[PDB]
Amino acid sequence: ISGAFEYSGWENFHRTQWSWDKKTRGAHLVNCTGACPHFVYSKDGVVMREEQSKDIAPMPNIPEYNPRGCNKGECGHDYMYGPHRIKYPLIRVGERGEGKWRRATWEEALDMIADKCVDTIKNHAPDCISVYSPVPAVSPVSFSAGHRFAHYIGAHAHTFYDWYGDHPTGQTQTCGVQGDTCETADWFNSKYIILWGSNPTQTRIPDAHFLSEAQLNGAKIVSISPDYNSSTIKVDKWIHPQPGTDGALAMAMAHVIIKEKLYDAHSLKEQTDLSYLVRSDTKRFLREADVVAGGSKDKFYFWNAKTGKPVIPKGSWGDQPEKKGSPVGFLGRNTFAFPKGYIDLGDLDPALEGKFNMQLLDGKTVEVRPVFEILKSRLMADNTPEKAAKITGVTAKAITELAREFATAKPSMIICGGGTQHWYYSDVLLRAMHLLTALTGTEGTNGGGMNHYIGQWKPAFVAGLVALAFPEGVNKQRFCQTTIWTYIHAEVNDEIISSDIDTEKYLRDSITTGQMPNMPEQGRDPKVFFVYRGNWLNQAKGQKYVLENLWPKLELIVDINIRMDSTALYSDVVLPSAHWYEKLDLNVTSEHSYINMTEPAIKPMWESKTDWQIFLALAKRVEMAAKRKKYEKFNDEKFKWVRDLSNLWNQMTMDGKLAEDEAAAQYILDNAPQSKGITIQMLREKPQRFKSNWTSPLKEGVPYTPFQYFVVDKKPWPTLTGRQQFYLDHDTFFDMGVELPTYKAPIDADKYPFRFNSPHSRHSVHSTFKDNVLMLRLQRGGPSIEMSPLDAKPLGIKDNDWVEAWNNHGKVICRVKIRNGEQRGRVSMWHCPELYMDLLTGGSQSVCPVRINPTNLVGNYGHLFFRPNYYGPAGSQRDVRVNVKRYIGATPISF
Amino acid sequence: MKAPRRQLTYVTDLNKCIGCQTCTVACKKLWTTGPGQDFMYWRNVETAPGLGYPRNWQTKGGGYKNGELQKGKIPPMIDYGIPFEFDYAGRLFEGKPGRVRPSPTPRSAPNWDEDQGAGEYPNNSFFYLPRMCNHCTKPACLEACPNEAIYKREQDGIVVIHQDKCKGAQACVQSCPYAKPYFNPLTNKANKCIGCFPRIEQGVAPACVAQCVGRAMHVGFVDDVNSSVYKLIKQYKVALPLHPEFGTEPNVFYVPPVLGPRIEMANGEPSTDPKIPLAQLEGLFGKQVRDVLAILQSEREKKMKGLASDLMDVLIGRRSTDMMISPLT
Ligand SMILES: Nc1nc2c(c(=O)[nH]1)N[C@@H](/C(S)=C(/S)[C@H](O)COP(=O)(O)OP(=O)(O)OC[C@H]1O[C@@H](n3cnc4c(=O)[nH]c(N)nc43)[C@H](O)[C@@H]1O)C=N2
Ligand SMILES: Nc1nc2c(c(=O)[nH]1)N[C@H]1C(S)=C(S)[C@@H](COP(=O)(O)OP(=O)(O)OC[C@H]3O[C@@H](n4cnc5c(=O)[nH]c(N)nc54)[C@H](O)[C@@H]3O)O[C@H]1N2
Ligand code: SF4
Ligand code: SF4
Ligand code: SF4
Ligand code: SF4
Ligand code: F3S
Ligand SMILES: O=S([O-])[O-]
Ligand SMILES: O=[Se]([O-])O
Ligand SMILES: [Mo]
Ligand code: NA
Ligand code: NA
Ligand code: NA
Ligand SMILES: [Zn+2]
Repeated sequence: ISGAFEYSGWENFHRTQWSWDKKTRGAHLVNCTGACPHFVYSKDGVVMREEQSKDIAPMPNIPEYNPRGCNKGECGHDYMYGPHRIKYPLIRVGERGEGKWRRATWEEALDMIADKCVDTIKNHAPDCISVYSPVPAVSPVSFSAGHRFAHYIGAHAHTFYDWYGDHPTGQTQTCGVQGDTCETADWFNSKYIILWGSNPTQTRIPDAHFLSEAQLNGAKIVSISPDYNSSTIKVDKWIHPQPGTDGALAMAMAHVIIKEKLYDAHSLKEQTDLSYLVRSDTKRFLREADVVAGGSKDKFYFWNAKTGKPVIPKGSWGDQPEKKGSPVGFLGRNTFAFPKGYIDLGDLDPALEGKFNMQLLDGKTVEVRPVFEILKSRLMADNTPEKAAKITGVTAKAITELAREFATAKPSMIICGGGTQHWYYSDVLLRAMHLLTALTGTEGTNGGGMNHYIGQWKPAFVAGLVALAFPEGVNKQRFCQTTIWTYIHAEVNDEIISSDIDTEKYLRDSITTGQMPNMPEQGRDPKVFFVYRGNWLNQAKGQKYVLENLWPKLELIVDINIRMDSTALYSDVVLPSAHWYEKLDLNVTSEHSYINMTEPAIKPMWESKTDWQIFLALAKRVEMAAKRKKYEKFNDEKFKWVRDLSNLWNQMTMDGKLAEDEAAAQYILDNAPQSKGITIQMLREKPQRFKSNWTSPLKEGVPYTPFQYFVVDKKPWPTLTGRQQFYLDHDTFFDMGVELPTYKAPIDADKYPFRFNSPHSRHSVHSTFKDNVLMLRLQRGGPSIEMSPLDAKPLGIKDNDWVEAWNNHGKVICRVKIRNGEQRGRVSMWHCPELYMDLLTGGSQSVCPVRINPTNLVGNYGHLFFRPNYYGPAGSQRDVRVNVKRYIGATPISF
Repeated sequence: MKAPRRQLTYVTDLNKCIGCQTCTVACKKLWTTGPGQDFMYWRNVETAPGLGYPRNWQTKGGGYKNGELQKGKIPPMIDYGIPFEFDYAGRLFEGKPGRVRPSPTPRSAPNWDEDQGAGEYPNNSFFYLPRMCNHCTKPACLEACPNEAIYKREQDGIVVIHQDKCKGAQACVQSCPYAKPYFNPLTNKANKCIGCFPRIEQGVAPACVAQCVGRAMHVGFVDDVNSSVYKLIKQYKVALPLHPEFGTEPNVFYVPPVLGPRIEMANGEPSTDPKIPLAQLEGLFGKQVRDVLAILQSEREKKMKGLASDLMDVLIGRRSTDMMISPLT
């Protein structure tokens, strides 16, 4: 006898359902910040399902990262077989957006694109061609293909970090870096976490367990959010301010902390600019130039209280190192070149309070005060709990208690996100959050610091990526700043009258002084637009301006995609890209310190090709086109570069070395310190941890936490002052009233009564998975907009009624969800459903303009200069207001 | 009957479930992608309070009353939700105008009232309730089947509807008070959760446990005194079956939520009461809920004072294999 039970044989039906003959490693190459390791299961050449591989190496004493994953991810293969797939190259035959196509061969498709690219260069300028492809960390090889293409032919690239509103503008202002953040495992080390405009139950799904686990291990957590969001059901305290008033909350906490002396004086003195001296007459930093013949305008003073004399602090912009290192993309300047110990306080005792007199070069005498003194005075006057209570609607008692708890628990940390980052004045608000961290001394400590989370912006091996995408150098590459590019070319109306904020003058002056780029040059129109790995039209702010003004300037729009998204639907040529499980690519994120990847489980389906292969194939047809059109080589005076189009393919592939996807992936690993040593084979078997990281040591068994090279190794902060700089004495900052952190009320230029909120949903990754049938079945079959019952009832609106939301920019009609946890006075629409989904007109971007805060255009003040994705205007959208009413063309009954 | 030699047992930590539906998706793409199964969610996750899936299932009837088998209702299809369907081809590829609307007109769906719950701002409250078949020690479904198509596995206590023995009598659908057997109108068979026995047989955790992203699921055999399920159920006694008064004696247990902010008073100040009403939890899990919460709050407070709490360590689950049969596959 078998030793088998009565019904065992029949049960073979179900065991057969869980079987496979091949198992391969997969990843989901979308902007979600998961970078979740996965296995892909195929049987008889068909992908059957995926499942978390759960094989990230644990660290001692803290929860493992495993399993990660999420609801989109476990149905990711739906986009292999679903009704959305691009199978063949498509050329448009009706009007843009109609979905009227004809199938073309690759030859005809790529030749059309090649003909147009050569003509455009020949007849106009190379910079009238552009490629948009965001978030290289998501899929560095695929990102590098279009970028390398553009790099050799002279097309310009775009920015994404700031365009999306995710670049932490205030942190760059404060710390002189592009950005950095702890990996989420470090949350487990904190005793006190403030979730500040962040909804990780829905927007950090694979990492959220660390939060509830921290709480069970004894941590306290605070949620700060206008609506009672999904995250908030598990926190210990919920604070609910008026939208965009968080600045007042934070400054009042600063006030309490300072007035009650709950702060780390030693830290303030060593690591910030709060001791640096300000002239009472010009309200600028006292500088060495003011006092000494031939003195630096980039060196400063503090008052040393143990010697009763002024002293020049070490490490500011004017202090040069030793040996000078190479520029490091995510730093204002390479302050790593300085020696360890360099800005150690030693036995210095910088004053934080008092007035002092000093004698100028010209002999006359000026009163000076330290920044902290000015800050303290202004806070005592303007940012009491009682005043902030009136503004935010948070009680004065609550604000005080939050303040004391934040400053007493150690470590404490702030976790901020879209809710606080996507506002016009988010730069000043993050400066304020960084002021709170600085005051409590927790920057650079495990479980501490100001930690921002948004999208998949950070690729730790960034030099290996720059090697593959921009091999002749970043300084020999055209970049626009996409927020500016959209604003100008879509001829946006921001509704901000010049006499309030002269956006036009700032923008124009920033460009003609070369602080910010403007592409194309000489006022030419953009003519050719490559879009892939981002749904740029669907997600674009000022969308109605874009469709009406920018889109028709474009002679050719090319979308390369796995699926027909809205951008592709509105394009001229659509090319079929291989699914994530039919391609090879790396996949990384800032949330965890490990290198993920995907590999082919089956050959690319239909006539689809991998992104690397597509731009390689294009390169040949462009060679051919260039020969036909007798335009093979041309001068490019901007870079003193004679380009040879007849050798584009060899340029693309480094004379054939990088013609396979895997060589391109390995080329990346080989060319960064964070990854050199790692092979594709290793990664194929198991996720590997990065060898090193950015602004801290990466230590065995310990979660990364940023900025330790400054906080611990006492290297200077890459700022003008060499510290965490809270005083920015540039003209544009005085103009806006933001030389110091302080409260800036939101833009009310939309003269409509509801604030328009557009947060991210658990049910999609941006536009991707919006149209997934299963995801839609776990909702109400289409896009949604949320209203408080207190606003819906007087308007005659019922749950699931159609509703109409509009302002001067546009209009959207969407079914409503009435939710008690929503705050009255605002509506929330889960961002950017696809245009073709269940909407009677428009989309979430129809009611959003593009707006540019002047402080984000400053490009001539130390660490504030333009570098793509380092600094630039944020595409904010949370200041938007709209009106709402019941749509009456269709009022179905319920049952 | 014949009691099983071992009993597969689940513990769901309502302190940790983030309602991401990952488990709902994983189960569907593994076992219910077949004909007639589009409306079936063997594993689902509902907002509490709410209608649940199917709508008002908690008053459908079934289970036992003083030992007497009950015959409840058979939910109509609209209480499950007609699975929405879409014509993407026409709009994206065929030049048809008009939005890709859902058919039918949306009126109901398994997760229709997500995050709505109960109470007026600023005391709105809800949490997530994952559900599955409870592989009951007293399975109502199994007794009700006039064809003896439903059996309880001797080796692991998993309850299974034998698809060849099943003739579509639907007594089981009437009698399960959890509404977890689903009548397949195409095949004329009942379908339900198979406790992932093929994975269990290979020493792999069920998919809704192994793939749980919030790290809220525990599985094991309750006879293993070193399992997290024995620890939560028998030792610390902080995990309760859902609706015990149904009399089926579930083998899926819940750790009730103790995490959560306080009721906000009219002056804006915190009360001592939680936003989640005790009365709501007692409704779900009966009169033990108060004492379980006191234990959970007491142990969490030790961790807050930097003291040791082994119960908290169990819920934390720093290693997955401390929570579950190995999830690796
Ligand atoms: N009011 C409001 N507005 C907002 C926001 C808000 O919060 N409120 N949020 C922002 C933010 S923060 C972001 S990150 C954008 O939504 C990101 O959109 P994105 O186009 O990159 O993702 P998406 O997923 O939509 O597009 C990904 C596209 O790339 C396809 N794809 C995915 N993988 C590949 C691939 O491997 N190769 C190729 N060639 N294509 C691939 C994908 O199908 C989709 O079309 C922006 N607007
Ligand atoms: N499942 C899923 N996860 C995602 C994404 C996705 O598309 N799907 N997108 C990823 C990316 S790229 C983004 S940028 C992030 C965004 O995700 P988050 O960083 O979490 O930010 P939001 O979703 O915009 O809103 C966060 C919360 O803050 C609230 N809040 C809104 N306005 C304000 C305010 O003025 N003040 C305060 N204190 N709170 C406010 C919102 O109502 C909301 O509850 O998520 C990433 N994670
Ligand atoms: S989609 Fe993003 S989050 Fe969801 S599983 Fe794939 S990678 Fe992880
Ligand atoms: S996966 Fe785990 S956490 Fe997400 S819903 Fe299912 S049970 Fe709750
Ligand atoms: S839950 Fe319903 S179906 Fe599963 S065993 Fe108990 S009674 Fe039978
Ligand atoms: S145990 Fe297996 S079958 Fe039962 S619900 Fe969880 S996944 Fe679906
Ligand atoms: S009662 Fe029995 S016959 Fe099938 S429909 Fe239910 S298992
Ligand atoms: O695997 S299924 O989607 O054909
Ligand atoms: O890459 Se982030 O701006 O989503
Ligand atoms: Mo983002
Ligand atoms: Na032309
Ligand atoms: Na689908
Ligand atoms: Na249609
Ligand atoms: Zn499938």
